[PDB]
Amino acid sequence: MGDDARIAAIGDVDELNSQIGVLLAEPLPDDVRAALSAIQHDLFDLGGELCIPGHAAITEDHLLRLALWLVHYNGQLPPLEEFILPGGARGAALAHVCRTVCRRAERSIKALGASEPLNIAPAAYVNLLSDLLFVLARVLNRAAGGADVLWD
Amino acid sequence: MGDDARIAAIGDVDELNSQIGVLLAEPLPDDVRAALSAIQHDLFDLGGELCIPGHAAITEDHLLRLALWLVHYNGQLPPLEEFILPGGARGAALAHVCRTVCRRAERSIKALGASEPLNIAPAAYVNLLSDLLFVLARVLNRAAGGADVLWD
Amino acid sequence: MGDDARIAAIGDVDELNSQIGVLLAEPLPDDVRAALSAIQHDLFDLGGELCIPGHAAITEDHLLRLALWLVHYNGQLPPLEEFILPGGARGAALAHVCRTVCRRAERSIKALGASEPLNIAPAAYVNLLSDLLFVLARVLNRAAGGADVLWD
Amino acid sequence: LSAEQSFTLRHPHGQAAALAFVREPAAALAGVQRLRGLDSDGEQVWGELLVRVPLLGEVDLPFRSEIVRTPQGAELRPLTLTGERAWVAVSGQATAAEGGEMAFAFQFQAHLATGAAFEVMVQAAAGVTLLLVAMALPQGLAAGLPPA
Amino acid sequence: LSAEQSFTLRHPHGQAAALAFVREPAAALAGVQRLRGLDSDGEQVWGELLVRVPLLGEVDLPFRSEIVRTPQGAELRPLTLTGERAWVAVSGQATAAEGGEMAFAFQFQAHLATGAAFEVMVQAAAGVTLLLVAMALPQGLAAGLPPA
Amino acid sequence: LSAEQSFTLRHPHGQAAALAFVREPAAALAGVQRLRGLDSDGEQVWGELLVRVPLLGEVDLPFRSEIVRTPQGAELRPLTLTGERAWVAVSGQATAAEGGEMAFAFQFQAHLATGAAFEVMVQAAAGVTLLLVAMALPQGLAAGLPPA
Repeated sequence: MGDDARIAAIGDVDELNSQIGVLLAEPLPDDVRAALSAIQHDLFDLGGELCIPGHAAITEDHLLRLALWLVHYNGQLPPLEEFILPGGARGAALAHVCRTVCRRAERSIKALGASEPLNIAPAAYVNLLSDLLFVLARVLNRAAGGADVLWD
Repeated sequence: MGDDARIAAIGDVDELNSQIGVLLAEPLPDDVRAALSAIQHDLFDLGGELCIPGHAAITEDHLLRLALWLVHYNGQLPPLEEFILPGGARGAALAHVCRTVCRRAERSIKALGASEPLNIAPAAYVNLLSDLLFVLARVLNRAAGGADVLWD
Repeated sequence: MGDDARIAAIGDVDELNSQIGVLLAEPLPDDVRAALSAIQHDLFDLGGELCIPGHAAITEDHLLRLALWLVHYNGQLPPLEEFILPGGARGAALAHVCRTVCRRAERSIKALGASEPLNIAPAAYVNLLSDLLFVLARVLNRAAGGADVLWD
Repeated sequence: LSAEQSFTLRHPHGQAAALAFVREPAAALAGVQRLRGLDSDGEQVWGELLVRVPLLGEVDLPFRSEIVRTPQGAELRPLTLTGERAWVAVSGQATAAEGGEMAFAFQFQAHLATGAAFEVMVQAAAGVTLLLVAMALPQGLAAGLPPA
Repeated sequence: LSAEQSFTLRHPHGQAAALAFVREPAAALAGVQRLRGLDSDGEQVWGELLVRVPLLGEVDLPFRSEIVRTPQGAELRPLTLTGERAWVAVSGQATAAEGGEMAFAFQFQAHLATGAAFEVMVQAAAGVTLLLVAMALPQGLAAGLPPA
Repeated sequence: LSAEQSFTLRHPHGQAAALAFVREPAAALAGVQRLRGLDSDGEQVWGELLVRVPLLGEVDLPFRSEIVRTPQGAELRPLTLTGERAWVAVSGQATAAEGGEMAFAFQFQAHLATGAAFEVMVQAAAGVTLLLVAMALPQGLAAGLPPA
């Protein structure tokens, strides 16, 4: 029960972290690269918290940093004019894949918290991360001299 | 219950759409690019149908277009001589990844329809899409001057 | 029941095999390429075993070959000095993604074996494969003239 | 500067009890975290959320909401506070159905008082505060429920 | 993050009255501005200073000080508060002499909780808060004095 | 030269039965595969794992472990065997909890006796042996359980 709920959440966080590793193999703005690399460390710690009982690693400071990046990068982009389709420059497309895998991990983390006592920080972290990856995708399309893919 | 069944299906369609975005970042035959881009819009609408109750978006016209692309691209390829292994040119390999993620989304859509009233169009759409992505992979290997990877 | 347990395991093995196809589209050491290509055939056979009742395909010989590759590549790398973060050269990053998808397939295979009679070879195969993909990631970072990404 | 949360929970004692539970704040919010200084006179509910920023530390943003009794449960409807300092609007709706099935929806809005680099620290911090309280609500509401 | 103020004032009713005035906070601080929520139990005095920053608006920093009765008057000696949020240490010394001549000295220290651009807004704001209260003290202390 | 496995299983007959099951090897290991010649006198358990190499074929590596009864279940603690031939240390811990929930953890270590190219065949083969037995344990332990 818990192993499936717990082992699955750990695996999805791992998968997400690996997808971010693929994104990091692409050319990126120095600031974006710094944020993503730091996030990888956060995810490593997050996985450890999900695994070990009585052990916590994600704090308000982690959440605050994500909130800061969201405000920052968003204030560096023009307002959203229409629904966006995942895609664009390769970097942006990968960021969107990371976004969807992060949401997948969030679902597993939420499921885990429903069957076992878990702090709220982990789900709050990936909730913010999904939003940030969406924002970073837009930043990467921008940085590539291109634009977001719009829908009908 | 429904949220897990429904939220999960929506997420997998989103993940699939994102993987297609990655494929679209690769060099492609103009016709293939046009089909894939249109499919992204279809998937956006499909996700909306899965999400909103009483709302439908996928019609026979969508299915017919997929059927048309299948017949078209298949009649543009030589007959299958043996089981194929996913791989080849990078484009073809990515198409195969899209194929498997599409099948994953189909499983989630089928699960959703089992616990909630849902039109048949969504699963029929991704059923066809999985087959089309397989075909497009072969087209991309062909277009790359290469050939499909065969098994023992 | 079995279809979900069985169809899901087959799909994850397929997804893993497809991710390996993406890795094979990258530049690789000839030896690494040979191992990965052979593994694709193994995974095709593995999927067939999971699908057909009364049919087996994975043997001790398959496990032995993986054990051999693990010993080989590991004795070709320096000892692990610290926890590694998935990433580095693009090839290494993709290998890590393959690693996590392989672990995902292992979870599904384990679930399947819990609800239906299944030989132990399939799970033992992917258990070893996950470890090998981790090792190959390190080999690829090495071959790229780079190093593994370390954590705090 | 907004956060939303919605969820369902079953009251172990059935419908009448679920109606009573959602209609009395002291019951429904007994185990709710991240709402400091929570109090009520039966007519309104009030308290504060904490936004942590550097150097100032924990900055308290008050809220005050009207309790509205409805046929299937109750709502909180936010009152407007002054612009002299940042505040929060806390809204919520709750229904109790057959068998004690309860549905909740909560909405939070931070209202800032009216330099560019600094605004970034305050917006991010306030956003984190809103999400922390919103994300913990299901846990908090569940903590107020007694055993069958 | 510090502010100081010193000054002299004559109590119109002479020495005994000046001693009594400086030894009772409710008398000495009756007309003092910029110390919100001022209160005392005779042993300690407490309240808060307001630091105004954008978006959060007025952020209250508490202080609490021990009242110490001395041979020529009284002092306030600050108590340490927690690091969870910014606070203030309020110190003061007062003497009453022949003829009702009173001398006062007050010291304030803001203690911040432990991004570079933002720190600049908080330090500047807290500095302004400390100076405003310090600079107004003579006026405030004088407002508490009765006529001859 | 090490392999580890951990997993949980529910005993259909509840706690007392789960305790009895984990404390008696002949019960717990009845359906366990890849442990050839398994036997016990109630005090210790012993058997052999098979390492397959070319030309020699199946080479048997013995193990022998002490059975230790604990308050929540039982353990196997490995005994040291001679260095004349390769052997295996088999360790395990099992607990039974409320409702018959059982937790297992097993650890295996191959101890080799003390040419470079050949060492590669033996290490790889022994590694495969350890993993095969470890990976099949959940299946084996589950096969020993009766129906409700």
